Amino acid sequence: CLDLWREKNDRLVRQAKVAQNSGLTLRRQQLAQDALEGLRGLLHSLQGLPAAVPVLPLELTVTCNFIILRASLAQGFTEDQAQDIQRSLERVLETQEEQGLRELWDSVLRASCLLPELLSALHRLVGLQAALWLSADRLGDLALLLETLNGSQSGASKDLLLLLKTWSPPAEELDAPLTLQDAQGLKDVLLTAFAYRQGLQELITGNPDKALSSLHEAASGLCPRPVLVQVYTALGSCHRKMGNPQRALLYLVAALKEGSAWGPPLLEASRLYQQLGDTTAELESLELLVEALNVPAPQFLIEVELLLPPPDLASPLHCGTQSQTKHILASRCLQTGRAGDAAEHYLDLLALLLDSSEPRFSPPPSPPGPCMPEVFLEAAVALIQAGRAQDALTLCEELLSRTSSLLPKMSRLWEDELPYCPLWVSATHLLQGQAWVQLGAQKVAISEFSRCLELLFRATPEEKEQGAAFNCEQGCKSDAALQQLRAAALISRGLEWVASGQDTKALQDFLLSVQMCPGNRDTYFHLLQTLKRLDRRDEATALWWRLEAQTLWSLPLYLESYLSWIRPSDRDAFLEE
Amino acid sequence: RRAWAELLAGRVKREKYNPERAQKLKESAVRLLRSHQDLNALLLESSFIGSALQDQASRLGVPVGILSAGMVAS
Amino acid sequence: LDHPSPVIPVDPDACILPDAALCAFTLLDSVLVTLVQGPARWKMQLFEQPCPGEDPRPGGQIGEVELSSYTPHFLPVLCSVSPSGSSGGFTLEDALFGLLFGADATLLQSPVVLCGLPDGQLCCVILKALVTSRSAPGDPNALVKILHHLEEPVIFIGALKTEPQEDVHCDCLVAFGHHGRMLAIKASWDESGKLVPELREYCLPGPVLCAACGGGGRVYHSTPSDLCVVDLS
Ligand SMILES: [Zn+2]
Repeated sequence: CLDLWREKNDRLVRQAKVAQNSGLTLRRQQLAQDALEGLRGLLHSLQGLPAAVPVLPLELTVTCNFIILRASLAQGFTEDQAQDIQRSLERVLETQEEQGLRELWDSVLRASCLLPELLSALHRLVGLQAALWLSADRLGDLALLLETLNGSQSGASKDLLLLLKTWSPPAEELDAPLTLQDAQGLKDVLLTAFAYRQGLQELITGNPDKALSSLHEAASGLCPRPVLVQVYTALGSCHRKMGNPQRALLYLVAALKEGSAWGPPLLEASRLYQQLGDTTAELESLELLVEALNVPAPQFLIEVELLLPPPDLASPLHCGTQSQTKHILASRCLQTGRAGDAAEHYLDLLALLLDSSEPRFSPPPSPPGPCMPEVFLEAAVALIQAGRAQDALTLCEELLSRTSSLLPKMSRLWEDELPYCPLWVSATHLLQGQAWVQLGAQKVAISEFSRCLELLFRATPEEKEQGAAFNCEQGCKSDAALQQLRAAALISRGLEWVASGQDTKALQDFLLSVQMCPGNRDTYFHLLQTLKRLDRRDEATALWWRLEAQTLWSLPLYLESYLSWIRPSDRDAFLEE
Repeated sequence: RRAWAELLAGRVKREKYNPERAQKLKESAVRLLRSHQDLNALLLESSFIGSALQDQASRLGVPVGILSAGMVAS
Repeated sequence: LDHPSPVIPVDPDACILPDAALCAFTLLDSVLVTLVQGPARWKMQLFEQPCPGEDPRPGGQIGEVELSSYTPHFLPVLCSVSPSGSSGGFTLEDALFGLLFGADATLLQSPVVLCGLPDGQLCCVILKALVTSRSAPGDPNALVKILHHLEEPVIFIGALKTEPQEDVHCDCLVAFGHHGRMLAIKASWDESGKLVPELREYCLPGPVLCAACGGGGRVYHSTPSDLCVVDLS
């Protein structure tokens, strides 16, 4: 019977390995699932009996080869494999010598200290279950288990790395029933994977000195080129954080050469050149990164990639899609004052997003970043700063066309805090006004500014009474954004009153903006210029004292850029006069 | 309605994947980073560095020892 | 269906994405959407589907997510909902589409995917937003959102042209429980000068077994007793 079971296990192992080595995308997974059903049925057959000692090391070889091919296909460990380990462990325990895995492992290793000839399969089981606890982030008790495997008086070694180094493979693995992977091949994997994890965690938690050692450890040894790229990229990040630019650049070049996936290196390069202030090189790096991301095997085995965690946003290895980077390029081109280039970039972005019906999808930025209207606003700001106001009106028209059904019916306009209008509707009218200003149309400009102001005061964006949809969490809610935007529209109206010769109305608007946002100082500059024109002495000084009594948090970019555009260069010079 | 499509029509470059173009792009990235490289300050900051001096030697058509010793002395 | 005894066994060459854990699926124009069981967290995926007539392939997965809200007889159900301007699903009207899914979907002209689960939750996913990779993992709390929590399992999702006064621009969104909780959503724009939803959680008799949607706000459903019908018009 055991001859048949062992030939069957060897047969399914040969089948799975043929599938790994050969085949196409279907036939591979088909053969793998067939072998998986085979190993499931064979485990059932072996577990049907009250198995003895010589049935044990075949049953365990089957269990290990079954969990391997389970997790290589599911592409992640879970708890069914852990419960299968528990089943096999109670099967080892009730033959010779219950509550949970830690004490069960301690007692099973006590039984193994009696030296039954299955330590080659126990070490393999330990490899798989150490992989499971690592991918499950169960880091503490893994040290306890490995400390129980090795000598007990080496318990003072709390660091996992030396303990994993000391954990040997038990034997040269003589002619036992065949297996998919040996415990040394699992050891190297566990080493590099844990080293990577500890290094990245130390990077993210502000230990970019400690991270270098772990990452160099992950580099030295079995390190597949795909993971070697990520290591070099993380070392570049660590050096860039410390200050050292040149070692960083060296690692990044290594990453580019070794890599078939050279996005995150160029992202980190850009984040470095931003620290140095070489803005031109930053933009050139991002220009390359887009073209790079333009271009678009699962082995039946336990590799490193299976164990490494999917990355976070704080990581240097987060690289979003071409669209989510084309937005970085355009945003960073607009923040610096290259608004013509930024306009072309933003129109390219909107072309990608809205002409996406037939081909593979290109997504918008993520909802830490801007919502989809904020993108249009940023586009229009860019087109204003370029000198393309007759395009900055067509942007805004298409935005309001597309969201007509969402806009409020402005019957509260007739009935005059309570009703709801999100910031971007008001902001649309604002930009739509400044466009007409640049085209020279006082009347319709003031019309649009007044419409923005009505929507700003006769409505609340922070109506989180009924959660009815998807909404902007942060950008189109901020009270700071509301007050800055109120002030912006008041100022942009007052300057047109100045142009028309209605300085009293202008004074009313500037005064109201000062009442609204007392910490912008553009308000005070405009107000004091007007008071210096009309009635200099007393009122000016009265507001000087207010300024020096007074003496950015998280604004949207369409507002930041609108303010930087309208503000005059001669601000502080006039404010010390 | 019309001017919108007029803005957006000539923008897209549908894919232009071209795996041969990819290596030219890669070479251009390397050229940029190496252009901002500085080997003297790099030494002021391992096998990577030996490879860097080998790259300089391959450029200049010089045996590595000369350039290594010159950079060391400087 | 050309397919070059009247019984025909299926050859495993025809299998595409043999995920061997997928519990549900649907289809849109050039795109496929699946929904696959695992341990506690179930996970939506999104695949290409080759536009040109070729060897019928899946393609490579555009995106995944994890419906973190669901922690487990009754399979889930999926329904596609497209708006006007952008397919075996439903085309809604702009008012209801914007009311339920928001401005991002309305501007991107993005189809949406409604998954009703055995818990009774009815979750929406925008597709354009669901593009992911190993360098860019999908954030569930951002990407999957939850319309309504029926207490009981889900049988049917649909949409109706109430006010009917092939491509019909629906105005109503219908769901159905096993035990007979119907749910209907409509656009109001009432009473404060603002767009509001009109919900109605009805409570029909019977364990409902099946349902459908017919011309003009009629919903043919079935019980263990009889085939009945409901009108929302
Ligand atoms: Zn927003």
